Amino acid sequence: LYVGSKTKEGVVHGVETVAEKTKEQVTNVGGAVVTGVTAVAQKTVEGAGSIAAATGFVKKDQ
Amino acid sequence: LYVGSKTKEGVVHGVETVAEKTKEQVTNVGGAVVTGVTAVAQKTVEGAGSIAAATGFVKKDQ
Amino acid sequence: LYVGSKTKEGVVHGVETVAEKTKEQVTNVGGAVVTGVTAVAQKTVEGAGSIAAATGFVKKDQ
Repeated sequence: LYVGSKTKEGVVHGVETVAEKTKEQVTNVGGAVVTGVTAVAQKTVEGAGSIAAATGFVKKDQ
Repeated sequence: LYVGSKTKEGVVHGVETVAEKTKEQVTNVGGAVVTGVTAVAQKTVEGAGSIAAATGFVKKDQ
Repeated sequence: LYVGSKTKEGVVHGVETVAEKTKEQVTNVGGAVVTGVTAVAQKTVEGAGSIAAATGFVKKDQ
């Protein structure tokens, strides 16, 4: 990187949400339920077998 | 990278959502349910067998 | 990269959503259900067997 300016490296911007989600009922046993706004702003992830920004994520392997 | 400016490297911008999702009922046992806004802003991911930005993700291998 | 400016490297922009999805009922056991807005902004992914931006993703191999 050098004199170059206005670097807009990963940005989550201008997220607006309006929700009238009335009368909800979430039920499970061993599962994953994700609701609502979610944002990540990673820039560099390294490593073999590395998991980044996992939502609604399930692992049951050996 | 050099003098070149206005670099717009990965950006999630202008996400607007309006939801009137009334009378919901989510049910499971070992599954994954994802609802709502989700955004990621990764730039560099390295590594063999690396998982990035996984939603509604299921693994049951050996 | 050099003096060249206004680099618009991967951007998710201007995402608008209006939803009146009333009277919903999601049910499963080991499956994946994804609902709602989802956006990713990766730029570089490297690695053999690497999974990027997986939604509604299922793995049951050996």
